[PDB]
Amino acid sequence: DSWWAKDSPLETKMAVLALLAKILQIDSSVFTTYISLLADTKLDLHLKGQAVTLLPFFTSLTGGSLEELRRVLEQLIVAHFPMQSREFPPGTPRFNNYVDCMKKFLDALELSQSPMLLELMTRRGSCVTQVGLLESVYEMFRKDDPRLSFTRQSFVDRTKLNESTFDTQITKKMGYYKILDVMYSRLPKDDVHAKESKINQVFHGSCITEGNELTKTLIKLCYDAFTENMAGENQLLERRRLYHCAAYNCAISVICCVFNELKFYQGFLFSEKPEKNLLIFENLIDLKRRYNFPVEVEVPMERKKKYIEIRKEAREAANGDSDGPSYMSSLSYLADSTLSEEMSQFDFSTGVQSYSYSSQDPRPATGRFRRREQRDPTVHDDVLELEMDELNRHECMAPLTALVKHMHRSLGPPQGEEDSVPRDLPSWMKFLHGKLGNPIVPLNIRLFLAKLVINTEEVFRPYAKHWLSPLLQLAASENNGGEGIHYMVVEIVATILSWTGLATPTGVPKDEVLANRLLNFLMKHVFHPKRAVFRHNLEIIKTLVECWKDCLSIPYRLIFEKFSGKDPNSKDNSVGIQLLGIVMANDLPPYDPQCGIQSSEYFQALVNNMSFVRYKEVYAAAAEVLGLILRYVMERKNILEESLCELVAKQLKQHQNTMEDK
Amino acid sequence: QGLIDENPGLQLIIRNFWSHETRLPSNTLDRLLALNSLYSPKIEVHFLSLATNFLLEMTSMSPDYPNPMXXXXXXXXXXXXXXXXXXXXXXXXXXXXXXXXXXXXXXXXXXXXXXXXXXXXXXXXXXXXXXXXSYRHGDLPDIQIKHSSLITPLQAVAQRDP
Amino acid sequence: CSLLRLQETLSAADRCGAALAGHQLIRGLGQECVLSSSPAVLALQTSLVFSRDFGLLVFVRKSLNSIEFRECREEILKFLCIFLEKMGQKIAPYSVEIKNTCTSVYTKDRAAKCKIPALDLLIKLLQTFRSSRLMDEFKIGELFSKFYGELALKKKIPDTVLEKVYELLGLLGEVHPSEMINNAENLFRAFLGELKTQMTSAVREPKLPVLAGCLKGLSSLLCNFTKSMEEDPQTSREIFNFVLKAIRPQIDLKRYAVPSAGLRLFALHASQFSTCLLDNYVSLFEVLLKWCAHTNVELKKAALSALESFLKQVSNMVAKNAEMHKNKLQYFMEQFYGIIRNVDSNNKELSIAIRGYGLFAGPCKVINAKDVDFMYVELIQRCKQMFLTQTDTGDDRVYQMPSFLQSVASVLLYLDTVPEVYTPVLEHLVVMQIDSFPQYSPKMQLVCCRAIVKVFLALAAKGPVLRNCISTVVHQGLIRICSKPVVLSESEDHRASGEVRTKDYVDLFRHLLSSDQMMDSILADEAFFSVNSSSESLNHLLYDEFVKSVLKIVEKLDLTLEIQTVGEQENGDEAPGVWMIPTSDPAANLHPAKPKDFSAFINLVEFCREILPEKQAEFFEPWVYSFSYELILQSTRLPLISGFYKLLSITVRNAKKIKYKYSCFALFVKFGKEVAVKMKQYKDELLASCLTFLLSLPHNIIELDVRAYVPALQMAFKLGLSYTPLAEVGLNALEEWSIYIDRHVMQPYYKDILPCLDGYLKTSALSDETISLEEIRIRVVQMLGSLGGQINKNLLTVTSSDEMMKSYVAWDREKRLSFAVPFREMKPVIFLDVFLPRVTELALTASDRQTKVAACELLHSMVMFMLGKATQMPEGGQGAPPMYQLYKRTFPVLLRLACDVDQVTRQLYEPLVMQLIHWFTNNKKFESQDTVALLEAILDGIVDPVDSTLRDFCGRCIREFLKWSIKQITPQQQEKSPVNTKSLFKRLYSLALHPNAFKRLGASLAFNNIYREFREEESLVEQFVFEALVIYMESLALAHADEKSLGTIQQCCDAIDHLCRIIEKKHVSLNKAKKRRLPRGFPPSASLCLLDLVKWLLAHCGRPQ
Repeated sequence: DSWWAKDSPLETKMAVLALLAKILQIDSSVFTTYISLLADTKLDLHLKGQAVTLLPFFTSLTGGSLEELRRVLEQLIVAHFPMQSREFPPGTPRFNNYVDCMKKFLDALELSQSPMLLELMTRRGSCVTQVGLLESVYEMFRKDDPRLSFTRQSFVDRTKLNESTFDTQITKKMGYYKILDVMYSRLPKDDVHAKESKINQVFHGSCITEGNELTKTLIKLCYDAFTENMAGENQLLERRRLYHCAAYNCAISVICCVFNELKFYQGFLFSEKPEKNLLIFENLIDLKRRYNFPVEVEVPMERKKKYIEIRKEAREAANGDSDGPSYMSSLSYLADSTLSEEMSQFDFSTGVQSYSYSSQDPRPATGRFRRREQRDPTVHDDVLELEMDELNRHECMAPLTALVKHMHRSLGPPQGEEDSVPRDLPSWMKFLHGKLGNPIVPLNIRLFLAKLVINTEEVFRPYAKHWLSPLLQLAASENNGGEGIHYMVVEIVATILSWTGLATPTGVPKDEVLANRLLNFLMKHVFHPKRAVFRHNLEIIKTLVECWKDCLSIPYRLIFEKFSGKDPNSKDNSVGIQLLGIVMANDLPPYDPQCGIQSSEYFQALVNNMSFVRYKEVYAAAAEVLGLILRYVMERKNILEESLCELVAKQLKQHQNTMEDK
Repeated sequence: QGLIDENPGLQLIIRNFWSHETRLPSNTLDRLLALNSLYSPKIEVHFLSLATNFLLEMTSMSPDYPNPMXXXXXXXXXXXXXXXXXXXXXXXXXXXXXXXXXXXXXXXXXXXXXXXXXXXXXXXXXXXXXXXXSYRHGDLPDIQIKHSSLITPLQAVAQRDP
Repeated sequence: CSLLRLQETLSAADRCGAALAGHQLIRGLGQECVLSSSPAVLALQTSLVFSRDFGLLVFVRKSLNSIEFRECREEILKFLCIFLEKMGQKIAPYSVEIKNTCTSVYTKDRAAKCKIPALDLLIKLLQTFRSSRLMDEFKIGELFSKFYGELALKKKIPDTVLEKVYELLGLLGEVHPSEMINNAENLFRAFLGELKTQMTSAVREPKLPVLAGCLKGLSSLLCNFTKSMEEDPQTSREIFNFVLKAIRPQIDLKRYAVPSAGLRLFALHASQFSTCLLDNYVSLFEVLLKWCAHTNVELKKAALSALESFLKQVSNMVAKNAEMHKNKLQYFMEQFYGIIRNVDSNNKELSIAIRGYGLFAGPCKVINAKDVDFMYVELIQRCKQMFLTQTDTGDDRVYQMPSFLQSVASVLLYLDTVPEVYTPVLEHLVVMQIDSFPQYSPKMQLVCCRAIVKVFLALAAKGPVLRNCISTVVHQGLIRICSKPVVLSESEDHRASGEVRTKDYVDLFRHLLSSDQMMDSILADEAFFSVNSSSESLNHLLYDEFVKSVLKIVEKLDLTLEIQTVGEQENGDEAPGVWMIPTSDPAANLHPAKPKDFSAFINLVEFCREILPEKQAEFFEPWVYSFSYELILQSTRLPLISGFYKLLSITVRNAKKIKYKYSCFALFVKFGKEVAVKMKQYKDELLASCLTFLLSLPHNIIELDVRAYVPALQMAFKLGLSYTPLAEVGLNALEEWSIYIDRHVMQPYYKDILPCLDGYLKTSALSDETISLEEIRIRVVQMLGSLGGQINKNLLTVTSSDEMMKSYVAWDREKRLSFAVPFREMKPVIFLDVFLPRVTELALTASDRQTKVAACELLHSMVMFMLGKATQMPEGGQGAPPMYQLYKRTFPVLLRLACDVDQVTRQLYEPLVMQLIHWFTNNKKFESQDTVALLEAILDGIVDPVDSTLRDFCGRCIREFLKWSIKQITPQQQEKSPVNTKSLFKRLYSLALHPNAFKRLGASLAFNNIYREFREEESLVEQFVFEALVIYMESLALAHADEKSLGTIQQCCDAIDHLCRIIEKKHVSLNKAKKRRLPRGFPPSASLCLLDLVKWLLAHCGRPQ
């Protein structure tokens, strides 16, 4: 506090004098460049240290209220670029005479610094920083910061090349933007809203950290009302406003809790909720963009918490928020499909996050009834990929998770059932009838998240319907993909083994068809990906085959059809047989793979495969085959096996002759 | 030559107890005679340790349990240990460390239950492995006859080992 | 497996037939064998297979025909050449066999003309021959070199082959066979002329097949030929023009690759002919170069390898010419300078190195002609961009920044200004490289090693203050980044824990060590600054927080442990040695490192008979000084250095001259006191081990200063016997101790000195009977044999005085200390023989899996029995006095050393003894004798070396006065039974002053402190003793006062007076009179150390009255 005030009050009085000499020298000035370079970079350095020992006292006002400084901040801002990145962390004063100056002598810097290049990129706090750190490492600090690059290396270490240099220009340039003025928040917004770029991560961290750290019930509302009115009425494109919504929410959903003014003005933004303008494309974009934005931030404003501290319902906020998703009966046209349905979903899916905190049984259900959409499906039903991929652009899984959460958190405390329809009709559950549509797949993923903790005999017939739809539909997602088959079919199998008592009311009544065709299918395919990818494929279906075997519809006719492969120069015998061993595992070796149901000597054709090949599949198939045929034939009628004993005998002979050893 | 294994406790146990249950006479004193008929053959040290485990066991198996005043049963479970899971490496060093824990758990199990109840002290050294990632009235009856037959083997065994 | 079977089917079946039965075979014996990955398993399978395979095909088609055999042999040779590169080496005799087979196979192909299998075959055979560069044989090289030269000097074969000729001819020419290398090299002229004069007129356009070979040849043989002047520029240069077209055909880029590679490995006279083309072909040469550099080729690095090389020629002739030969140079490199600026527009990427390396080559020399801060100042600014921006996640491989830094080094090989601004920048660039040194490959690791020695060389030549601050901060970064510790054996882990407890620390030292002893010379002043700078910095390093950290957390984390009940035990423990935790894990993390390497740094660097007097005289003083706050490893760096200094003669001779520059030796003497005391008093057995390495060694060095004084080595060796063999650490340091001093003026004193000596010696021989362990013992044996004179009458009085035949067996075995009644027959239970054995079981620590558990659990149980059959009127009853005491002593000490290994086990053993110390208070005397008497000798254990047994003990007492105060049974029992209260304090005060005051003092104080919370509250009994509290100080104060032999005692005693503060709550009012009289009577009897206490009492008691 002594030598600190020493070094500064003089540093203002000389900061007046023999500094600006060098500066204007440089800006005006082969000898000329060396003089410019030494003089400036020196004075830069000095200003660095000088503002650093400015900040541990009555600065800020001592910063921005005395004299001869801003100019110096800005001049070397208007000569070069590289030996300028380090004199750039410092600054950020407030009040007039300055605000203008910064935005001016600044935007122009980003110009000579910030292109729209393609994606590449790679009191409180201060008292935490002084009173928290120790001495042993501190002395690394004090000997690191005075001049030299341990100044700024210490607080960093612990297309390609130049896009990287630009990249660090953003590093300093938004890095220090984490902890300061408001316009300093504003430009970042602009920049995030061009396209996408491994700037992403740095922006997320930056913005998140802004909301957490600032906290000041003043600065807080400033950044909020601020980027809001940066979404105020003004001529900007489309991305800039959606990206304005994404990096605004991520400005808010991880922020200080005193919502005050944003939530206040929320009176006005509710008042802008309603409109119309058809069309001239323009207010089309601005409608399905403005109109779909505020609802978006609004709804996880009601994310969590101070909701029950608002005790409200805005009485009428339900009205439009529930109206519009249910609606747009209108046919497509006007390019109002995938650029308005996409954010027409947010109204509903996210508005629910204003139902859960107003949810106490029937009215919630009716927020989840009755149908009419198919908001975001059909749109993306002609697109999308996997579960997560089904999730984001759709942004319907991503809500219906927490939805099923608070909905089971409100399904269990009243009671619990073990009957299927008496839970369907009362609660949302009534939607679990499947349908003929394209939005079956999403609804199916929502079930992928119910079954985790929902079940059991409840959603019953749908499981089997979801065995019926994957034919056309599963084939319709191209084929599925590896993880595609697994998630869809593997889960329906998953839930189905997940029970005993109730797959018997689908094992005595319903299995007869649904199962039969399903297993038929499952086998026929499962050989394919395995004779393409890896072994476990068969098993990934086989085992469930076994879980199912306790009934079925005897589809072994085709199981030996598939065995009865071609001849050598194709390892398809295997493809056919491993199934057959799978078969043999159980059930009177499944009626003895129908060996006398379709034809009469298919069995004989099995023998007829092994003898031809020593192959690692035909032997073991034959092995266990003769096994349970022999154990059953020592405990069942012998005439059945005897012919086989004769056939294998024939084989053994042929193998001794045809080749000695192997 | 097999009555002492090179290492595997399970061969040795199953062999020893094939020597012990029927071949060794049901009489106390007659077993005392069968002893030196069987000792000299090893021509190999620590026999008498084997002596003790055969005899202390035989004379202690069930006059001693309920008339007091574990290493053979954890022995048979340590013969079903090597017949299943776990082979070599420091995993077997957690099985020898858990063998330390249980070999202490024989006559300690009483005293530690005395401290509190049946499940206390059980993990012992493995409790640190788990941690990283009726008290007075309880002490009083163990010191009486609560399970002093559990004191018999830890005697014998602690003597057998060195 | 199936490979042996199949090959034994269709090879011998191939002996009588062929066709399909070959190819299938060869695909079979191929594919399975192919997938062979790891060695051992896959290797051992594949060895037999490949062997029978090589030979089999050899004599197979060798003894067959054509028809289709040729096709099978063809295929096998293909699959084999792809089997060799994979199956590393290990196929040498097999290899030479395969190669002569390959030429035999082309030979059989000589009879038949035209066709295509000749080409498949021929090429494949060739590639088998090519991938043979293991060599190192003898005739294996000439056997093929001669005959390929033979078949090449004559054959008019077309083209579909000629690559092989020059391929081989270079391949063998790169080995060595002398007169072959000659005859070949001369004979090449022919081929060169054929193909080059061919490429001028016979064919309008270049031909790839024979260029392939030709350029391979002239590339491969000329490194051995040398003196190239004429043929290279034409040939090479042309090939560059020829790839400066390209269309679609593959291998096009490799045509370009073979020559430029040629030129780089010819950088001598050839590159001179290119020097001449720095004007007409100044654009041409580097335009074929750089234009290649941009092409997306597998030989991008052809661009550098030619570039970097011909830049070696630039700086070369550029410097070995005159001034006339300068400007035409500056032209080229200023085009590079433009590659430095315009990369702002277009990222040269790989070429950004070029220009750095560019502003390297000529800037090593053309700099000299003209001022050039332009270059280098720009480069400099650039390297500060590329490193400070490493605040980007660009994995700008830290092998890149010493390409840049290498270049920065010769860029920096010149300086002459000093304009501030360069100071900070160059400085950080140094530190970055000095920090980029762990992360490398080992190869590039040596590259950057070489970098740092260079760039430092320049800085040393230049500015005379900076380099120092370099070494300090750069050492700081290393030693702080140390975290975590790379030392996670027992004893060493123990010292490092006794310090502090919880990119390798180790790695960096290779760089530092290897830097100071790399290229010799100039390493001088360099390495000196390096040393002392590293020091003074560390000196203040631990001096930061560590110093505080010990005495801090030892009273901090102990406070978080501290509660109303535990604070007493903690006071007890403050007497053995501290809590060992540390507060300030920063200084406490890096400084361990600092010593810890600092051995591995200082041991191998500047150690010459000129550095090693200044080393001692200087380095001694401030170190030991800085230890005067007490810390093992801190001491561990002192003797390592002190005895490693090869001055056992100047230091010894000097010291003798002082007894019959000296000030350092006055310190030499000075440390001995505080030193030995530190061992005995505070040093916990593991940390005791630590300090003792370090107190062994200094003496070991000052031999003549180890004149008399046996208390050192006795504790030394005596630990260094059966305790430290577990790692030859403590043991080792001792042989040399005796040997060196065994004839270092220790001759006058022997009969009195060497009984102590054999006295220890016995537990390194005579235990180790009960740097390999046995070898330690052997060195013992040698060590003793050399003597002969008095190895005997020593270990006599030794073994006898130690007795070791202490046979307790309780009242000489009357009957059975603890019968039993189980079998109800031949009970044998007795146990009198079953005690001193269990004693040795708590001492065992050997088979802690079997021994500790059932041995201890057993002893416990046996304890239970003896506890019980002690109630009737048999021998047991009045039998408790021998029985019970004699085991009882070893019961708490069981709970303590059980602490180390028993854990949950020791846990229950503790309260077990504690219930056993409450019992005979809540019952009767006779058994009171026991615990109170032995433990009454446990705070005699503390004044022994014994340590934690004392804390355990205090924890016993504190509960036994609790069991008296609980055992009311009418205060009629209070007076009638005489075990506690009055009887206590008698035993206690008398305990305070028995032995004058020495190894008994640290007992009384512990007691009072351990009981204090109870002395606080219990009625008028709080009265009389408070007066006797005044004798206590009077006791203990004077007690240690006169015989103040360092603290440990001096402190806990004062703490007992900080229990005398409790009285001061105005009571009974005779205190105001008598109790106030005493402090008055204390000035005239001020007893040397009561001073601070006396006066205190005066003001304090006149205070409230």
